[PDB]
Amino acid sequence: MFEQRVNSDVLTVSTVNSQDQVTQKPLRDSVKQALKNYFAQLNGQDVNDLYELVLAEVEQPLLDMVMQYTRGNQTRAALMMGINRGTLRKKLKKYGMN
Amino acid sequence: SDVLTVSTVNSQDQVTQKPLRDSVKQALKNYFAQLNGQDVNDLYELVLAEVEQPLLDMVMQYTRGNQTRAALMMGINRGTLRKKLKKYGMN
DNA sequence: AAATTAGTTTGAATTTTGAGCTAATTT
DNA sequence: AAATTAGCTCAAAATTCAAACTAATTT
Repeated sequence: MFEQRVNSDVLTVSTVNSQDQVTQKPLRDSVKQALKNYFAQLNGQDVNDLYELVLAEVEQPLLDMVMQYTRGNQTRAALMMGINRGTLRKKLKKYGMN
Repeated sequence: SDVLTVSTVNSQDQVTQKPLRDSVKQALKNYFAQLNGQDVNDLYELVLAEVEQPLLDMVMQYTRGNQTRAALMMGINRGTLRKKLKKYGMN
């Protein structure tokens, strides 16, 4: 009665395919393509912050959406994110969203 | 100005970059839409695993398996990296 | 009026980090 | 032959955490 939804089809993105059909692909792939383009535009320059970079690039929308969803309620936001409320307030401060 | 972008196409077959954060945001909007007031519990680990896996995979590819250089690139400790590789069973 | 939340501290648990070591591997 | 890396420990630095508690908000 219940079809398996793979972890990878939970957070998905609308894409256009070789037959100009709209399909949902994993967010993984967005991250992969972004990273491939980032790597492609390096030309052997040295990197030391890739994790923080991606992490910021991903934490910011997450907080944005979860704050919109809870209508500013940090406790609920923290509770649905699965993190301590203080950690959440910290992150919110980090991205100037309080 | 945006180092992490993905490629989009519009109805006029023009290709254009867009920040990865727009993708993440879309995916979340879709997530919140798909569930109807069902409770979310571990959204951070969800997304973080969802973002950490292809990152590790791509940096390990870029450094041809060299964990020390991968770790240096990412700006984390080699131990942390080994741990993360263990976590997603890629080692 | 109750309840819930924000804003803050405090100390414990967990995680990340660096550094040191030898074995194995790459150069 | 040398240099680098992996696999591994130790403990200490940093971060996350829960538990308070009152003021302030919301219900």
